[PDB]
Amino acid sequence: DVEFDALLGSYCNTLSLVRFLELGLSVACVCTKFPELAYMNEGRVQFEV
Amino acid sequence: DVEFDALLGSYCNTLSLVRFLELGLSVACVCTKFPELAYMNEGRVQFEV
Repeated sequence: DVEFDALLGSYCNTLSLVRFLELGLSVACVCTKFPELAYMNEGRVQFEV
Repeated sequence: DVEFDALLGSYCNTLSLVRFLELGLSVACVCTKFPELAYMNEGRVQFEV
């Protein structure tokens, strides 16, 4: 009498990653990198209306 | 006078035999053959997510 325990497979998933600009939400944001942002103190925007 | 009897027919039952690959059931399982499963003791599959 012979006996064996069989390991018959496994399946990983691809952890898919989205872009955030490959997405319809990103019309509402104007995302611009300001890479000195820590060194900023206070900023204003002008509006002549 | 003449007198007899007439066996006026006898008809058989045609048996249809299924094949199980020509079904919508086959989409649900993975038919794999493995001649040593009586020699198998336990079977394990581990998964990754």
